[PDB]
Amino acid sequence: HHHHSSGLVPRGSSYEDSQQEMQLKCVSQSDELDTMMQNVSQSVEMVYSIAVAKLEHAASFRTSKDYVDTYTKQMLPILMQSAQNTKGALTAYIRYNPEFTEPTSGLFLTRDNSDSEFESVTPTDFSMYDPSDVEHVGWYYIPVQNGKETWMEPYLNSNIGVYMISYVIPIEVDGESIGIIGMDIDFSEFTDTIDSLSIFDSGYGFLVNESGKVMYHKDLEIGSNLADADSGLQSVVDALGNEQTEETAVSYTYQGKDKVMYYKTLENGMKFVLTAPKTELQE
Ligand SMILES: O=c1cc[nH]c(=O)[nH]1
Repeated sequence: HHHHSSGLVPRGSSYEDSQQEMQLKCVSQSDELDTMMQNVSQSVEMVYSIAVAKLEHAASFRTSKDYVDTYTKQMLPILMQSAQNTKGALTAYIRYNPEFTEPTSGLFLTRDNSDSEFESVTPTDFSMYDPSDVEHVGWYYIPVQNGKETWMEPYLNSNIGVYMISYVIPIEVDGESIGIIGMDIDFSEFTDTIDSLSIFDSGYGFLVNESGKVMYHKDLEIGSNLADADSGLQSVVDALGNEQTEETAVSYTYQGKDKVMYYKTLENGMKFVLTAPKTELQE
């Protein structure tokens, strides 16, 4: 009774038992994908709590460069320590509203990989880019326009050259926007995990938002909608928008095969979908 986990699966390895195995695999793979998302969200929340406790007189951000600069210098070791110990964080930042602060004020910490150290670098200059330019300044305008904590769907950050997701909390005082605090994750951390997943003979996973927009799929273009690949995928999109169908078997037809999927909502609001041909569940 010394059980060992499964190793390399030989090629060719009841229907109810297969449904149960697929349900558990959906849940465990979602737990794995959630790992770095939870690491980052917990760290951002912790620094946010310190940041707002220290921001004792927000009115001075509009009229005192000394206040902004002193506050920033106090926050630097806190943000740096947190980022350095956040597995999967690629950047960390505290930036301020460009209407009343200097456009490179605040903090921008970067590193290449989890084995390297974070460095404090000049923050991206708000005065150089249009507010609609997601690839340069989206990590400010999208969360602030949302008015709450925001997981950003994947985008190319052109300041660092990486396709990433981000968790950003706007810093507001009495309803007024003061700044943001956030960290980023290289999206390939998640797509690599997707690529390594299988079930049965040819089952695979993919990532989609609640409206059916593709975040990552080995065959479908990023940013396309599932319903535009095959009219049979409207049944999948319907399930994604109905919370009561989470973690239940959903049947559909795609590219000439009956398929079964299970989905689970991830920490960032994406849906992880695990799918297989119906014949692979059959006995
Ligand atoms: O200054 C910053 C902050 C977040 N993200 C960036 O690319 N730059």
